[PDB]
This record gives sequence, C-alpha cells and structure tokens, in this order.
Amino acid sequence: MRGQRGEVEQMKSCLRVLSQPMPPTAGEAEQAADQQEREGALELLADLCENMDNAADFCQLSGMHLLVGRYLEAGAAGLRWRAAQLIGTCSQNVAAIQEQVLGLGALRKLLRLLDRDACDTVRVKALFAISCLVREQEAGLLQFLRLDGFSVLMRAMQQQVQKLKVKSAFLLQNLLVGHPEHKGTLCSMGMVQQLVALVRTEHSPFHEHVLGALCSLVTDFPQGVRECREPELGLEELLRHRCQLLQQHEEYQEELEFCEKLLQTCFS
Repeated sequence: MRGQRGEVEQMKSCLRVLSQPMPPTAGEAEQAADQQEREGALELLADLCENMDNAADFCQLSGMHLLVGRYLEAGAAGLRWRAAQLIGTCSQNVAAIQEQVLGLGALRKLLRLLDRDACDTVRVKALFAISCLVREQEAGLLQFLRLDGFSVLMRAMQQQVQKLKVKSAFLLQNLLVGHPEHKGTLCSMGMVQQLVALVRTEHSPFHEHVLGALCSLVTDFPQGVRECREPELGLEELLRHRCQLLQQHEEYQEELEFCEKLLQTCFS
C-alpha cells in the first residue's frame, strides 16, 4: 500500500465504521448518532483521498465497492452526498480509478441522484462525480450517452437552482468541445431546440454556457446549422436582440462572442 502508516490506519478505521450494519432496531437518538459517525468517516476518507496514493489504497481496500453498493442509496442525504463527493475526489484525473468506478455501475446510480434526489447538495455532488468519470474517458461518455445522461443534464439546466444549472451547462459545454463525434446524436435528440428555449428564459450567467454549447453544435456541422435556421425556432431575432443587450456590459463579452459567431455562421 502507498499511503503512510498513520493514513492507512485512519482509512481502515473509517472503513470499519462504514462497513457496520445500520442499527438493526434503533430509536431516534441512536440513528442520528450513528449517522454522524458515518458522515465523519466519509469526510476523513475524503481529506485523505485528495492524495492520489491514498485514493488508490481506498480502491484496493474495496472502498469503492462499499460506496457504490450501499452509500449512494443510503436513506440519509448527508450520507449520499458525501459518498458521491468521495467518489469524485478519488477519481478526478486518475484514469485507472475512473475505469474501476465505471465498472462498478456508479454512473447509473449517480445519474439517478442527479435527476431525482430531493436534496440539492446530493444533486450537485452527484454531478461533480459524473463530471469526473465522463470527461477524459471515452467509455464513460459512451455509457453516459446510453444511460440518457444528456437528458438528465438538460433537466438540471431547466430546473431552478442556479449553482446546479450553471454546473450542468458548464459540463455540457465541456463535453461538446472535447467530443465532437456526438454532435449528430445530440442534434437528433432536439438539443438545439432545448438549448434555444433556455436562451429565452431570464438572462443570467448561465446563458453564456448554453450559448457556448450551441456554438459547438453549429461549428463544422451542417445539421446543427439547419436546426438553428428552422423558422419556428426564432433564433435569429433572439440572438440579434441579445447582442444589443450585451454590447455595453463588458462582463458579458464571452456570451456576446458566442452570439456573434452563431449569427455569422447561421444567419449570413
């Protein structure tokens, strides 16, 4: 094992707490206390797993098996979000762990969390882990696509909490830059229409990424341009009007530039 002796013992002690059964018959005070103990073990493991050596030990001790298998579907929100966070921490920019986590069925569970969870903290941490597994990882992206993850990402962007809609839009934008092979499928899914609909909501920083994503989909891509030109969409007017609104807020220059590329590309 790669970690120092003290770190390994912390890790093993934490895994022991987390590996214990939920209190078989319990009252209120003992459930809460038990939950706190587990939340605390999850945080200590995350502190440790920021370091790549420790995260690899974590995997070797079957810690990912425990997190996917039990904690992503834990009854308590505080456990689910901390489990998703830990997944993301271990896997961020370590290809071998990403592949391990993907092989354990984490993407399906994580996408369910992002799409369905009552807790907003759970949704955001699930999106973080997903971004960690899917970006630099072609097999994870292929699985994400088959699990309908782009639709889950769109619903997150349609929803009302702005940290979450900004984070999802940023991830789509990133995926479109790094994975131009998928532009055809997303256009065929009606993504141009869905994204333009977002451009018509109340203006905010969110729109920059929405419009950046639209830019990718028309660049070197005739189907994307055709969808953009559809008369019922009303895109041209929406863009000309946006350009005029942003032309004097310099803090929106990036959004303005996406708007002007789209006009130039699609409307002469």
